[PDB]
Amino acid sequence: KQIRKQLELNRPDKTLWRDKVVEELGELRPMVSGDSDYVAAYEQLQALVTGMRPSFPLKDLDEAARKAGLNPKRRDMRQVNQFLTENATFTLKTTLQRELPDSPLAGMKWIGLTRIEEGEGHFNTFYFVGSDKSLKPVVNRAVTLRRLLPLAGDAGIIDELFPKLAAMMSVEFVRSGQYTVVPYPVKYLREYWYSILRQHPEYR
Amino acid sequence: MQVSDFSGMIKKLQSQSPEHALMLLNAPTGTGKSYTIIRALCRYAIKHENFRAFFVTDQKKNLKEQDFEVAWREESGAVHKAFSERVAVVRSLEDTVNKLINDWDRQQIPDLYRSSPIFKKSLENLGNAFKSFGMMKENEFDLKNAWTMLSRAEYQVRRAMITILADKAHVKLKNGASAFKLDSISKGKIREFVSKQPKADSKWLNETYPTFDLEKKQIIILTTAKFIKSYTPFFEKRSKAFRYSPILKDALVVLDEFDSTKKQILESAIDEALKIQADLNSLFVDLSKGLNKVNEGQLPAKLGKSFTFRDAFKEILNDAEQLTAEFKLDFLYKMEEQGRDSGFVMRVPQTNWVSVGKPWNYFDEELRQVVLGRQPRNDLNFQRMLPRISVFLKGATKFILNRAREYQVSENQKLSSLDDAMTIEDACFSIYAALGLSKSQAKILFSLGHDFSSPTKVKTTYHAHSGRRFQQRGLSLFQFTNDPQHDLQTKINACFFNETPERYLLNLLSKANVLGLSATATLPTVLDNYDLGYLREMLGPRLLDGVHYLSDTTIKEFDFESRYAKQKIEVKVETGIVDRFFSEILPKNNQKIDNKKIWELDAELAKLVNCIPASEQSRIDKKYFARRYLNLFNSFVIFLTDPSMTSFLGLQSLLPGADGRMDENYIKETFTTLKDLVGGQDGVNTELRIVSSRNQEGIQEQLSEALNLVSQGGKRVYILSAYQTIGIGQNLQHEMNEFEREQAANIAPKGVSKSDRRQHTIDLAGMYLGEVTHILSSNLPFRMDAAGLRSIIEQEYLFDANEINIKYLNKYLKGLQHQRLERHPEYARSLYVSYSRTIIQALGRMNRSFNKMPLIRLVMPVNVLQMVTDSGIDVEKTSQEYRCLLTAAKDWERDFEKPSAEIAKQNATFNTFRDYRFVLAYLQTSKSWAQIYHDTRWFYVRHPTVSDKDLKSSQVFQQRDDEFGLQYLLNEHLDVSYEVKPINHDNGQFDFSGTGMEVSAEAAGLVAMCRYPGLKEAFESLDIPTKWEPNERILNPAQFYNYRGLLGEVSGQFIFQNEWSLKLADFGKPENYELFDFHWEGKVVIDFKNWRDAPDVDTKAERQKVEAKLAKLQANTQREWRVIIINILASNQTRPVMTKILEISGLIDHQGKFLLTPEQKLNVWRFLN
Amino acid sequence: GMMKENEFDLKNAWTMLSRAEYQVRRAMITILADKAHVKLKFKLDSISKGKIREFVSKQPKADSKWLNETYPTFDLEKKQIIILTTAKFIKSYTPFFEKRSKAFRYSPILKDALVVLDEFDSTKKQILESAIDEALKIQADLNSLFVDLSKGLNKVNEGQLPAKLGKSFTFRDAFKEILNDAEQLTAEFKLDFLYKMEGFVMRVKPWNAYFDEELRQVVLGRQPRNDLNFQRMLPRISVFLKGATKFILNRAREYQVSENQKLSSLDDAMTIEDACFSIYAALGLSKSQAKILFSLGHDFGRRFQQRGLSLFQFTNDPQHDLQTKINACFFNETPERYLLNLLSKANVLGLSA
Amino acid sequence: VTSIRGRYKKGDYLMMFRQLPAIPTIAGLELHEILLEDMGEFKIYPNHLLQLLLNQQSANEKSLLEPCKTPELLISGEEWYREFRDMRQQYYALKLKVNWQQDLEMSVQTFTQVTEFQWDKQIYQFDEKRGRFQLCYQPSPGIYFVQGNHSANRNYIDFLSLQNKSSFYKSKVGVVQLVLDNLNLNAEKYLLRPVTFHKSLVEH
DNA sequence: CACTAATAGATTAGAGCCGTCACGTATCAA
DNA sequence: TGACGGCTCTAATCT
DNA sequence: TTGATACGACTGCCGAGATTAGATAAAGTG
Repeated sequence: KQIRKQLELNRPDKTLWRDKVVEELGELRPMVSGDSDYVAAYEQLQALVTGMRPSFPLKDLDEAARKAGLNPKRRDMRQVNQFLTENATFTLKTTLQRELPDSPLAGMKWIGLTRIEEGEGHFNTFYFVGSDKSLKPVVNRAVTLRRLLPLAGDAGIIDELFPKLAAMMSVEFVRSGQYTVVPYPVKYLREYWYSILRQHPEYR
Repeated sequence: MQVSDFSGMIKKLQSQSPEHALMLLNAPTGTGKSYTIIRALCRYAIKHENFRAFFVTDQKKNLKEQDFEVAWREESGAVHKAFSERVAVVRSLEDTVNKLINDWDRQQIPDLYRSSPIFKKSLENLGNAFKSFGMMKENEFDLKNAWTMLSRAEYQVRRAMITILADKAHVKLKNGASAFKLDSISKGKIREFVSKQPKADSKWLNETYPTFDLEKKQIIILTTAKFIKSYTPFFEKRSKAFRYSPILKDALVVLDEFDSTKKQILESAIDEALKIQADLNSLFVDLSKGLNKVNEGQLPAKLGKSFTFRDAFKEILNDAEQLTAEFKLDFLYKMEEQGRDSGFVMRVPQTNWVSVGKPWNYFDEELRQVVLGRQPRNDLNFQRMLPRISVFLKGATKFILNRAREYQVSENQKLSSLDDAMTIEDACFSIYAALGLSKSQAKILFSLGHDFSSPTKVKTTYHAHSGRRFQQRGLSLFQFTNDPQHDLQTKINACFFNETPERYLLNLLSKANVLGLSATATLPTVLDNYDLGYLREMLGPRLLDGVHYLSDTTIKEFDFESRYAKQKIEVKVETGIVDRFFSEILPKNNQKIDNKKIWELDAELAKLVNCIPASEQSRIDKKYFARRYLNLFNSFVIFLTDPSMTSFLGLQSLLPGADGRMDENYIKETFTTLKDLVGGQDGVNTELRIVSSRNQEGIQEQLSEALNLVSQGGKRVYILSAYQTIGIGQNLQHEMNEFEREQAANIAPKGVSKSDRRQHTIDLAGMYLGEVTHILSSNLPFRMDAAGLRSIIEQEYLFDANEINIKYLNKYLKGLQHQRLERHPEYARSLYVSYSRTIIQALGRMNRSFNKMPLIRLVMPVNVLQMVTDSGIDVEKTSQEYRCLLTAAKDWERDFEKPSAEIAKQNATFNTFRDYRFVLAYLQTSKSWAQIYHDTRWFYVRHPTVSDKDLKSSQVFQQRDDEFGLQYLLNEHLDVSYEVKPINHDNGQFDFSGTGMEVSAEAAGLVAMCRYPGLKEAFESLDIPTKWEPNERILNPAQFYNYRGLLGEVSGQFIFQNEWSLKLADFGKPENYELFDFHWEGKVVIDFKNWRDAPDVDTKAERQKVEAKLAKLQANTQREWRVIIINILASNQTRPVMTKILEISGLIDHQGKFLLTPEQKLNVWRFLN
Repeated sequence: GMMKENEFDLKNAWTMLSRAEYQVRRAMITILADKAHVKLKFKLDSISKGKIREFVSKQPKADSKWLNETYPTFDLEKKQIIILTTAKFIKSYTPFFEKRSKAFRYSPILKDALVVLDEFDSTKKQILESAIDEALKIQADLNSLFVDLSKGLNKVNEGQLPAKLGKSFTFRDAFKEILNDAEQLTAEFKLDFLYKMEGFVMRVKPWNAYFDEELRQVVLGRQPRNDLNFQRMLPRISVFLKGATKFILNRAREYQVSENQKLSSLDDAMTIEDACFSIYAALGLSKSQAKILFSLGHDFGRRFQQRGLSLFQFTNDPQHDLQTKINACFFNETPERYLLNLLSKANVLGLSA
Repeated sequence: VTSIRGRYKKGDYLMMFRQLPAIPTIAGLELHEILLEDMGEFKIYPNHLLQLLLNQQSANEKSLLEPCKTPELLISGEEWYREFRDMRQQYYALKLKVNWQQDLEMSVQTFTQVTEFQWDKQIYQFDEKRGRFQLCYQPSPGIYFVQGNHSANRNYIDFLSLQNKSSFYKSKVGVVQLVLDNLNLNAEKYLLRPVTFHKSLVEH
């Protein structure tokens, strides 16, 4: 839902009214209150809007900003984009791929553990593994949830062993350039079992 | 609007017979200019009895044969000739057959022919053929064959009637068929016999066949497509071409709807260019062998004597002889590999574009063949050879055309039978066949020079110069195909395209006066209207104007602004701004609308835009169709919410159909729902009628029925259609009803007749103008067909009119390479002028009655407001509502002047660079080209800044007859210095806005050159200025390169021949005269190189170039030569470096003093001696 | 059917029907190609054609039956008995993959075949009627055709040509004798210079021809000055063309066997109409001239059966007034010689009665 | 229509009727109108009802409850479409189903083109207006489809894309969001609380 | 010239796929 | 036999 | 003066209508 809401704000062919946008930015001006470059970029964008025709698609504003030097990769323009995303009805760039305290892309980026109710009192435990790098515009595959079921011991087994499993899961040799969903000794076990299968067709 | 003005205009045009001037007249459609010109033309033709006129229009219904006959009856003197005898309509073959059969059915045929059994049988056969041709048309097509069958049957019928005519006229026809070559005198007997016959049968014969006696015809009414095509004489079996017919001499062709003829002419030219193809290799070899055949005294007396009489013939012979050796064209080309896509190579005047992949490339002696393959190995340069062969073919064809005209005039003055003689298509074909070429070769080589020439030798006070290159060289594209029929060689199928519509009009203007009528005749667009700039440049005084021959009262009446203002007929425009929803297309003031109905409307809209027929990966964006639907429904809502909106005319560019793009049923259901939802009490009696070609009834029938529903029905209607459906004219006026008579405004001036139809009707109370369709052909993929050629010709037209730079052209060509369409040009005045022309033609049909609604409303999308313009078209000579629309479009504007000037500058630089590359390729072959290059460079140096008059008056400009390198920039502020930023320095592209490279005397080092003692006196001696006097024209960077080169050349010559006190003899041997600069004692070579900025990148490339030139020179002279390159000015420390190539960093510094006298003198003296 | 009801020229309707049938034919290929282990959609007329034919020979059980019964020409080389009417036997056939119809009389299929001629007595009128239409349909100018051939023949001697074809020509000495004959008689009859005019002429009130230097051409109006017996000019050119065409036919046969032998394939290449037409197109000759030359050439005793009829007809046209086209109609293939050629390709039977 | 099927079979299909038709008697079928309070007798858990409401949905933005007879919701537009050398139209949809443990499954279903009706196999027809596949019980005008993908290349639907809103709407997350928002809007009355994915807290 | 005839689903279980192993750019620490 | 790992078609299982 | 860490990676346009003449060009029988 939040991804839809933000991409609606960043929609390219979204028509805008010059007078309405100018008035909205003027009213939002007091809320900026940042560093020198941030406020300077905000005022430059505010003064840029008046240049174009009374109505324009958001692509025209984006191209005008890019030509005027408001490259989204810059540190000042990024804060303006974030401010517009949080408070304005439009934004030149969306803060989706950015790492934010509460991102809508949560769970697809890091290793964490969850506690799903799954009914009454079972307290089923799961964990996920996400890509360490910043997410690319497209993500082909989802990230499955493994299950942590204590066969022996109390419920603290998970709470005391999960950091070790996560430490084993942050390795590069098992999976090329990514985390490994399972601990790395599973790779050793899989290779060792394949070595046996090479000599024992009874188990192939 | 009076007949006397048009008669005086015709008299003025006829008074300019020796020059054949062209007349253009732009007047509003609501004046009946066609009727007035018909009356005036008929009066003049009746009065003079020696004057010819071709009334040429586009569509059949605009011929107005009945108007011509009624005008002839009204003003046909007091002793008169039959109208059918003088003024006749030249119909097409189909229409002629249709009329003949229809006359046979109602028995209009005279008893002389109907009683003939043989003619009855022939006519029965013709009817049987037409009943099939009809079906063929309606069915399997490939109608070319069908047409040949219909032509053969019609010729059989004509043979039957001429046979019976000769039988009744006591004329004996001499007789695997009889030679129906009736003697000129027999034609005379037939003509006088039908003259002596009763009026009815002679009238019928003249009406059904105008070609019976075409010489005695005075006014000929025929369509544009037929006029540019051929016609069949009544007796002769084959068909003569109107363009070459002697009947066009000293005629007056009238082009009704003058601007609309260009599309038809261009499409016909494209079709004929694609129809004719030939193998380049064979054609060239056979032509060269024929050119050798004439220069051995083997041809008859007439051709051989005239051909050898000029030096140009020997020059062409040498060109062909050296070209064959250069590209080894005596052998055959065999692309051995089976290409997954053979593709085609198009040669635009800008670049040599290849369809796919790596460009084609070597002689292979051990197999004794040329490969023509896609491998890195290439010796004989193909991409060079195709243009090189094309240019030689064009020159040879021009020469042959000149000799053919000479031979034609010779044989024509020789013969005594004037009535039927050689008409110059015959002469060219005869000469080509005498050379030894086939019919296809003759056609392809005759469609190259066609007829454009300098008219033998006729000196005139005007000079026809034009910098446009597409209209001088054209585009030629080649195809490679190999077939099991010819496994040994690979055919290079070449099709050319030279006859642009402007070129065709100019060729026509060489033999007949042209008068043009149109509402937008003088609109400056190169897409729909002729290239007015090109025509003006090539004509001069011959391009007259029409407004000088109209009464002032007509001009005053054209205004209509004062009347509208006085009677308080206010025009209000409403813009439509929608994104995806229905909520903003509905009135916000009301609230009775329940959100459920709006939600349902949005859901059906989403389904309909989902119904869009799959495209070839164009990726349906359900958004554009949603915008168009919402704009149409906003127009619907505005129409429904206004009781005074009696009549309305929606005008999209899509006729509603069954698909989801425009759905008739969906539109009707949405209209009904919106009526029930928002009408309430204002649109309780509205109705929507869609007029289109989909309905069986005619467009006029449906329009009349809807307007009747308005007038006598009592209900307001909404008419929806496309721009192309409702043609110019087709007035939409309806008889006034009681409510509409209760409130209106009678714009009629005081004193008009109360009993007048125009005062008893009303015009439309509002129009909706949808988005305009394809202006620049949008087509994918760029195949070798009519659509692709039309698109590339449109782009070339835009480039010549200085509206797109080479950057956009290259980007668009690359887009065609990957089958992905690009963005339309942002700053192209022709595009917006065409857009405004379409909208003006749409709006011109709302001011054709004296009574008007007190509030005319106009609704259109925002992009329509943005794309409209005012440049080129006079505001006073347009509809008042268009004036209001323009006034309301002041916010949405795109400036032309600055970007257009920048693009013109870049195009001038690119064209100069291309000209110099071309002359460099042809530098050592011809002597005239070398002289032109030398004179042009010396004029470059002698005149860094020149005035317009001083540039035109120059001898090089006068003699070149076109802008060859002499296309200076436009110095607006008379600046002596300007700065440009180079981009792709090897392609002549320069962004004039950006800085980074100086073009000035200081930049060329001319001041440092001045600081050397003695260089001033030499420069003033050679008339070379020491500083740039301010002037209105300045050099371009491509010109500045050769300016620098020649300046360095002369300065280095002087400095080296003064400091060393030895004479450097310039290379006086032609081929090496333009290859290297100077030599001395026959063993050393001196080549100075002045280049200041000098990107140091890949100096070893320059070494390879100079060593290759040195090797070529040594191979020429069989001697040891040593090259000493010298830079005249250097900002770096001097440092000679040896190798036989010698090197000198610099000679003079910015203070004009020698750099390293001792070491340099020692080294040069030691090595040279 | 509607067109047939119209009683019209069946050429246009036949072309439309042929296009419609070619569409479904091509549909069959595009269905079979991806099915078999191939793609590339000539469909690899040397490789993937064999793959298609092999695929349709092993997996199908009943679909192969329908394909063979409906389209026998799909794989004709493996067909044993070819029952067909004489009209189709002499009016070519349309191969499955290719669009252009190959002629029966030249197809490698007919190589070493046994052709039973049922009602053989009736295979005379059909052959004669087809031959006379073929002769009347294909016309060319004798003067231009001869000089064009000599230039192409002179091209061989003087290097040029792709060599692959050049060798065979330099060998087999008679190549130089035909050329020196051509060069010898070209000067004698001045066919280098364009003829000029100012009724048919059958061969088994007359015309003459001088050579007015002033005009630099030759006249042929009747005022006998230097009549070289133009009536003997015609047969010399005719017999030279006959001999040259036989020589070219032999070279085309050699180039055919060479090309087919290096490109081992499934009996489908160079139907020896393509070979001679390629030879003529390399020699710089037009399509119509190549057709006339091949028609004259395919000839490898009474007077008719020895040299046949050769009718010539002068003409004039305003399109070309400085020259006169000596249009030549040639007939040398009598039905007996057609039977003899079919006897060289294959052997006949005599079931006639 | 949804499918009640469990290991303890008391039903095989559920029919949601606005107006109940005349219940007939056919040998081999047991049809009997039930009440939602007795819905436990046939092992109809509160999950096939959400399946019915899902089956009524559509892919298009701003849609309503349209009646449908297909047991499963299969969503496919024009983007997920390709042709072969035989011009065999081959769409691939996104099957949406809520399992017995209230988990949404978004598996990809591929459909191939068949010319003639097959009375023994299931026949599917693409409802272009609603942008979703539908079951075909009787011969109908149009082009028929059948499950399966026998061509070499597979068909993958992107999980989520952040290029722009249009690209986002043509991914698994985007299509799921579109369907969920539609269902939460048109069937407002039928759910006491909206359909939202279960929120959980990351621990480690 | 010719056809009639008259036809398991639904839900898991697994082999085997593709496709992702991030890259060129502004930017704060050390 | 780059290999991990989601997951897609498809044969299997189950009435 | 360079070795980190957080985020950029941009797709175009969007039909109807009206006018011509243009060698050709196979192989059939219910």
